[PDB]
Amino acid sequence: HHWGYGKHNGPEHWHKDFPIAKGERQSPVDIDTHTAKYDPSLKPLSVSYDQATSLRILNNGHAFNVEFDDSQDKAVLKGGPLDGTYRLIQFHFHWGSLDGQGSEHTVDKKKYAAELHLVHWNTKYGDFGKAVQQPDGLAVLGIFLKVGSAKPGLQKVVDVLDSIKTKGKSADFTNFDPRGLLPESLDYWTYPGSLTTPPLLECVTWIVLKEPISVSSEQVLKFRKLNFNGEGEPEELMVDNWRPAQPLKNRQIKASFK
Ligand SMILES: Cc1cc(C)[n+](CCc2ccc(S(N)(=O)=O)cc2)c(C)c1
Ligand SMILES: [Zn+2]
Repeated sequence: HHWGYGKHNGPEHWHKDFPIAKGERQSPVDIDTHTAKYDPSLKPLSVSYDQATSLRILNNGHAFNVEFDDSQDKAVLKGGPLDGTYRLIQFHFHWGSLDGQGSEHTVDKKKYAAELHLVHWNTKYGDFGKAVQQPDGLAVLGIFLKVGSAKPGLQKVVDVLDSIKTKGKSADFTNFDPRGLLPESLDYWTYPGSLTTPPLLECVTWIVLKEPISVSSEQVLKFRKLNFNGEGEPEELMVDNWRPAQPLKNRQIKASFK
């Protein structure tokens, strides 16, 4: 049995198979807004998802992935603290069993109901595989979810979860526009970190948006109906698949605004 989010295989156990879990630039982290400093050397962030092409949605037993075709330059993240172009490969979420928790990054210790992660890899490294062998191989755009009014652009994702309840299942999911998941403002905090799940590789430049999106109680409730287990296995609701905030150590979180 591999890593999970339970008492016997959760976050506090990961360091055993993945020692870097105790590394120098692990994620997530708490964002102390008062300590974060405005950085004028940051260029305007550029998110271009106009040509994005989704392919499939998958339940990997830890969350669900909406995968995109990254064989060409379509859906790229540029500017900000990033040098060059990063290509969108997939997006997934982290959520809790209750609205009071679920996000990985926290704001002044405040936990949101969930957190969306749009994953991109640095195109100068050929592909994802090579990218994860570099300190600047990845860029993840994090967006917080709070419970309130529904998010229209997230519904198509919500309605397909029925077809991928258990680990291993996947369903076709073309023509999904990730632009319908972004808040109005692109203000953000940024810092060098890592993947928040094993292998927990420290190759990520995190870009976390200040403004969160609102989703309905009904929508997040469906996220919670998913399973960690595979078909025909005792049911284990897919909830609280988030890693707690890790030590900041020698890092500074910069703000794109004021
Ligand atoms: C080929 C390939 C193999 C793997 C394991 N992955 C997923 C890796 C991964 C793991 C966790 C985060 S997260 N939670 O956003 O830090 C982002 C990417 C991708 C995107 C492509
Ligand atoms: Zn994630």
